[PDB]
Amino acid sequence: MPFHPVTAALMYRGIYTVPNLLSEQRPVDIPEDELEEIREAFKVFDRDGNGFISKQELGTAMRSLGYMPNEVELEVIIQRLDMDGDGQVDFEEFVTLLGP
Ligand SMILES: [Ca+2]
Ligand SMILES: [Ca+2]
Repeated sequence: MPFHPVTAALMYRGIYTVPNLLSEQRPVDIPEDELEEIREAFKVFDRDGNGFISKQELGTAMRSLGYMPNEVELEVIIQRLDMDGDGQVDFEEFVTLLGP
């Protein structure tokens, strides 16, 4: 058997090589090529690079898009992502809300 993950569970003998090309054929799913964009974005704004983004740091991210938040606003925006309550936002928390 090939080390290749997932090959074909069906197909007894009398069959070309097509499994389900009459239903969907080509699969629909954005390649991780888009995921790497998630990091480089908010991750670079992390001046400490500790892997977490604080309020003062996140305040530099929003302004970049064209939304400059005040010292009073960047506080309520960070609590929207920070569900665990660590003062900073973790990759995962932001990676899920970035997708379906
Ligand atoms: Ca930081
Ligand atoms: Ca958090």
